[PDB]
Order: sequence, then structure tokens, then C-alpha cells
Amino acid sequence: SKMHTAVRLNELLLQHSANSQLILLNLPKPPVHKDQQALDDYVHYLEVMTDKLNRVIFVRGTGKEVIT
Amino acid sequence: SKMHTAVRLNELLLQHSANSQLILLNLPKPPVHKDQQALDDYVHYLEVMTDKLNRVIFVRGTGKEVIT
Amino acid sequence: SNWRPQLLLLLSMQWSKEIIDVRYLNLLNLASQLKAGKGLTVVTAFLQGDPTSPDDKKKGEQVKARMDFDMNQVRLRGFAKTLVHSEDQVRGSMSTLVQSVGLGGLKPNTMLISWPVHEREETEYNTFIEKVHAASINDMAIVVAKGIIDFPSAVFRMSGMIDVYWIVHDGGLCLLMGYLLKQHKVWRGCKLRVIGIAQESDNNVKMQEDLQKYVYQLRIDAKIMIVELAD
Amino acid sequence: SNWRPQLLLLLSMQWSKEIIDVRYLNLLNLASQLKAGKGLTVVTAFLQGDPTSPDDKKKGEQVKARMDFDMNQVRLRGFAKTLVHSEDQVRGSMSTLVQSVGLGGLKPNTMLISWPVHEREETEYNTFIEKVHAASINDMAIVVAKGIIDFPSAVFRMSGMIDVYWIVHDGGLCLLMGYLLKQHKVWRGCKLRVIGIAQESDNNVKMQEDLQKYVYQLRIDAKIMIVELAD
Repeated sequence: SKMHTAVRLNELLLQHSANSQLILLNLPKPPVHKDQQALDDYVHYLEVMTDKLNRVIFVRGTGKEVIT
Repeated sequence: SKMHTAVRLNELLLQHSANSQLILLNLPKPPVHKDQQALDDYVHYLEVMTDKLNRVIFVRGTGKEVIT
Repeated sequence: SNWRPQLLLLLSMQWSKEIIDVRYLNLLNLASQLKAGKGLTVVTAFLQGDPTSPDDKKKGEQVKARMDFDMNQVRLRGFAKTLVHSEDQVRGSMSTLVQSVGLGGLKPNTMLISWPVHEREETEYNTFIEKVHAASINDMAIVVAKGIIDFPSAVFRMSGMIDVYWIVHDGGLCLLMGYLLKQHKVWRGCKLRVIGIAQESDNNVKMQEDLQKYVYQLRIDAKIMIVELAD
Repeated sequence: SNWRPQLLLLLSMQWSKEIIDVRYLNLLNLASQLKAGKGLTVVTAFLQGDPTSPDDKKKGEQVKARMDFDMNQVRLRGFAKTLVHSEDQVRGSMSTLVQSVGLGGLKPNTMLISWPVHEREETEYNTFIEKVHAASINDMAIVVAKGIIDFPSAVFRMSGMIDVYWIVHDGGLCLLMGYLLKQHKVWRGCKLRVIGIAQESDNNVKMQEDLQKYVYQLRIDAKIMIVELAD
């Protein structure tokens, strides 16, 4: 279930990074076809995952970036 | 009346330029507030004015252009 | 100053892989004749579709690739871009494009468009005036070609007259455009003529003298002729 | 390659002459810390209004003049632009801006936006996902700052940890962003830590080794730590 995952991730993030100054995380692929319910659930999953963290940056690349 | 003017201008344009390769004319200021009737009449005035001319370029500057 | 037109073309016709639209090619030809191989012209096409759809993005790239090819064929130096917009969003898409074009680079100062193709039925025209308003509020001149299907391509050599009609205020812009066209081989064999239209108060003799001096100030070779409006 | 973020910021908050929005200033501060005085960042603000109205154009210039000033205050080099759009045209306006930005110049490769300000009520979010889709279909990375009201400005010197969470696929992009932030004085006193989250199949030892080598390939100084997902 998606909530199980978001909640477990929140547990880990708080266990290891509750006092960190900044957390960077992958931004999951957004939903398709602009279903109004699928949007509210996308946002909710991310809010649960990052509950009580003060500074978070989500990043999603094109996958084509070559850093080296 | 606007039609009188458009028709007289068409008469002049055809009298002097019916056989010209290209005619350049000022584009009048378009109507305001997107009134659907004021649009159809703007277009009609220009179509009457340029009736039977094959190649016409309308120009409207900002008035701030300095050509020299 | 030495103002010369830095062009932005806005195309809003349908695109198909089975046909090439001659009005579109002729508008590129007219731009190329104004620029004589110089400058950087921006040509934008608006394509109705889903702006988040991969298929429609692929279509937009094909149309951009055709525009790049056609601009090169007519020796129009510059850039092509295809904008995808939802049907009900065409107005904001066109206005925002005119606002956002030239960011961090040279901004166009002249919009070039064609007269609407179909006769008034009771859209194509509602787009047209939107474009006219967008030019002026973004400090651009606008140039509207009417009869573009009959305008000449590079294989033609026109001779005869190019007439500029000058009225009470206006400016030298029409005259400049004629002059630039006459610099291109397509129009080089044409004579340039400025026709002043006199009001009931102006005397024809002094209007002829004024336009003659003004044309001389612009360093443009043109014949001056005064016609009376009233009758 | 040596990919570094060439930023495009999209701002969609209300503008007033009586207040300065701190979330907006803090997003400029975050951009400036990523760029360390380098590059050319494009900052665009979307202003609801009549895009043919002189009054609204005057408002848009005032907002642009404020953005230029604020970007200079935070030492963010680049350009500001204010787009005016009708209320019902915001979607096409935002999508068309991301399509049309960089014409004839360097194109941004990264969009930077803030997490939506208000809680879900049953718009602000509908704009948000539109922005996410626009980045990816225009081949841009996207960076979303959540909690931006609490992010530091240039007067602060942060110490403690910057944690990057790494999962099965991802890429080195998160890690790069942390590294760039640590180059700025605001974050220079922070330690960088990469936390790998292990699946039930992966063994923790070999995931630690892989990330250690990868970080070394990137020439980034970071401590590696492996955490298990399941429980």
C-alpha cells in the first residue's frame, strides 16, 4: 500500500534526519491524465512522507543528465 | 461614415494602383474590449478599402521607431 | 537609431504531413525579402494538442524540423519554434509567446502575420486581432500581408510599381518597408512611389514638397505624387 | 558533460506594493546558493490580468523591476520577466512560457519551484503538477523546495548535516545539488551524507561499497550510510 510506504519512509527520515539541516529526496513521477483524485493523493503521499521535516528539496531529473 | 471613407479609398487605390505590384498602407488602430461586432466591422472596413487589390501590406508602428 | 525590422512570425494554420501550405511558404518568402540574408528572425507555429503529451511533442518537433528546412530554402536566417497548446488556451499561449520571446537575447521589434484566410462566418479573425493587440502592447510594429497566396517567391523578378500611401500622421515605416523590399532581387526591378492623400485643408503643392524633403532625409529613392481624397 | 543546473524559476504568487513575500525571497536565495554567482538564471512571475491592458503592463513592469532588484540583492545573476495572463488562461500561459524560454539563447535545463503554500481545500496544487509535467516534457530537471519559508538567507551560516536519500534507480542529481549547496558559504559548514535505503534483496555491505565508489567518481566528499527499509 502507498500509505504504508509513505509512513515507513517518514519513520526512517525522522529516525536519521530529524535534526539534519536539509534533506534531498527523489520526486516520484506525477500522476497522469490530471485525475483530480490522483492529484490529491500524490500530494498527500509526499506530505505524509515528509511530515515534521523542516527543509526538504525534491529532485527529478530527465535521466539524461551526465554529471561526470 | 466609415463605409463612405472605405469606399472612396478603394476608388482611389484602384484609380492609381490597380496595376501596381504591391501597395503598402497604414493599419488602423484595432477596436477595444473585443466587442464581437466591432471586430467584424473593423475587418469589413479593411476588406472594402482593399477590394480587388491583389497584394497589400498593412503596417502599424509603435510610433517610437526612429528610422534615420 | 537606424531602425530595421527584427521579425517575429506567428503562424496558426493546421499542419499535415501530406501537404505543404503555400501561404505559409509565401510568408517566409516575404520575411526573407525584407531581411536580405541578415538578422535573426523568429518563426513560431502554434499547434493544437496536449502540451504534456509525448506524441504531440514529437509532432511539434517534426513541424519545427520542417520550418528549419523551409527557412533555409528561402535564405531566412533565424530560429523556428513550435508551441503546443490546448484548444481553449490558444489566447494565453499566443499572448504569452509574444511576451516571453527574446528572453536574454535580442527582442523582436516587428510582428509579421498574414491576413485571415477564410471569409467571416458566424475565430480565425478573433485570433487575428489578438495578435495585433499583442504586438502593440509588447512595443512591436506589426506588418500584415493581405493576398499572400499571390506574393512572389525567389524565382520571380517583379517590375512595375510599389505604391506607399501616406496619410496625415503615420510615419516613415511603410516607406522603409518598401525600400527594404526593393533591395531584394525579387523587387529590384520595381519603381517606388509615395502617394500622399490630401485633406480638404492641405494644399497639394506644399504636401508634395514636404514629402519630397522627408524622403530625401531618409535616403530613399522614391517618386512623390499627391492625390486628393474628397470629390 | 559536466552538467550543472541552468535555472528557470516559476513564481505564481500574488503581488502587492505593500508587502514583500518571504517565500519568494527565500526561493531566490536558494537559487543564488545553487549558482554561486555564476550562470544566467531566468526568473518569471505570472500576474493575473488583462494581457492587452496598458495598466496591467505597467504593473508587470513594476513587478519585473522589483525582481531585478531582489535578484541583485541576493547575487543571483540572470534575467527577470513578468507574464500577464487572463485567469482562465493560466495553464496555457505557464506551459507556453516553459516551451518558449531560451529562444536563440541558452535554454534552462532545471526548473526550480516551491511546494504549494496552502493546505489542500476542495487550484494552487493543480498549478503545481502542471509545472512538474511542463519541466519533464521540455527536458528539464525539476527541483521542488518544501519548507521554503524556513530556508536560510545569506546572513546565516548553517552547520550540521545535509542528507541525500538514494534509492534503487535515481541518479547522481540529488547528490550534485547537495554538493553545489555546500559550495556556498551559507551551507559550507555542513557535512554531506548520502543515506542509501536498502531493499529486502540487496545486502547492505555491497550497497555501501557501490555508493562509496560512485561518490568518488563524482569527486564529491560525502559520508555513506546504509539504512534498511523493511521492519
